[PDB]
Amino acid sequence: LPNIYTDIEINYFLLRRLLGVKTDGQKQAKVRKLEPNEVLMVNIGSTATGARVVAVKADMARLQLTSPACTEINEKIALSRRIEKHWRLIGWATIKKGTTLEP
Amino acid sequence: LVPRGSHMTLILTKNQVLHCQFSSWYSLFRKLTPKAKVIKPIPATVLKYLHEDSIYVEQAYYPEREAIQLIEKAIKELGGAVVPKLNWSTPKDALWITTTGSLKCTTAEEVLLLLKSSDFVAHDLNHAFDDCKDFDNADPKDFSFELVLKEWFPMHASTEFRCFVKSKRLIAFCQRDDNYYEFLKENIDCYEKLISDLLKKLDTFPDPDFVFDVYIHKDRAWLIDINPFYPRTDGLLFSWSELESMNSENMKPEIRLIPKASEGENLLEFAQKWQDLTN
Ligand SMILES: Nc1ncnc2c1ncn2[C@@H]1O[C@H](COP(=O)(O)OP(=O)(O)OP(=O)(O)O)[C@@H](O)[C@H]1O
Ligand SMILES: [Mg+2]
Repeated sequence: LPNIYTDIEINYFLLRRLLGVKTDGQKQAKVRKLEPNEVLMVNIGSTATGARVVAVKADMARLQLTSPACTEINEKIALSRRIEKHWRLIGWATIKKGTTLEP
Repeated sequence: LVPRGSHMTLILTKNQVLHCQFSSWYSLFRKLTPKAKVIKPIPATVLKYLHEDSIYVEQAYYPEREAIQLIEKAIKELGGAVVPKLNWSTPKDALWITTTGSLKCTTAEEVLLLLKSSDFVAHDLNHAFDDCKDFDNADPKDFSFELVLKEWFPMHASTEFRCFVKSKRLIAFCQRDDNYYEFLKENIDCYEKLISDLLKKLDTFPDPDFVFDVYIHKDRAWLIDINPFYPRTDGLLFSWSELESMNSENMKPEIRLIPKASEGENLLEFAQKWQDLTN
């Protein structure tokens, strides 16, 4: 069921901490809570767009994309945050609800 | 002392990087470049916001109302649309965050969102002097960051060329876009004249080796930027080993275009193969 969406409701899970091993022997920085009015970088398939976090419940988040994206409900997504001037992967999600551009 | 040639192993110097700043060459070549406004030094509030991690929106630090009004003032003075840049790089790597898929910015937030999500801009901020043997990067002399707002215009990527200069002589030039255009081969001699004549207007430029990016519209070869003559800047259709190997003495530059018949075309072609039997 493919369509063009502006706002998406995701069921997510975050990483305990960022990927990699620090050469020092030190632990990678802990992945912090999803924050409203923070622009993430979502990978909705081949589509890479920003997603303004408007609201969060538990493992639920309401994101409003920067421009319309082509997907379906139950599509697997990768959430990313700008950490240390790098787009670090913070978690994963699935589209549960979406608001179409015009229909 | 041994006289070195003009083909020696290239290195990057503090000065080379400094001369390539928008403010540095813009003062020199204002006449040759399309309308732009430079905010120097960058409002400290904007800079502090750029160093903050994640990208927080107003619609958690955000720049002071003073800077937003200042950026927005410059934008209306540039026709309402602008293309942002820090001292050297535009956020072309972050067009995915944009509503339109372009560097066009109307709102001061549009500018921030781009700069805040670009690794090229992140390079400007932290790695501008990572290759200079001249400077010690531990924390960069009488330097400051600048926010360049260039008046936006519908610019056709087809007539954008990257021009390579070694010892004040035009070494070679190529197309900037990666798509094929048939009309380029037809007008290439005219573009080559236009770009060579522009270089004549760049003799004031401090260094003898630089890469100047151009935009040709009508019978005008507009100067877009001056990038250093170092592998840091993309050689595009040229390898940086090829650029070093080129004769800076030769009167003719090497042109490179993206690659892809009538009875008349055939025998005009067969008229040249007749001149290969002569000289
Ligand atoms: N004023 C403008 N209006 C529209 N598009 C523009 C404008 N200025 C630049 N561009 C677009 O942005 C691209 C990059 O611009 P510019 O050459 O100024 O940036 P740059 O980051 O310094 O280049 P590079 O990183 O390749 O050395 C151009 O190829 C063109 O597509
Ligand atoms: Mg440049």
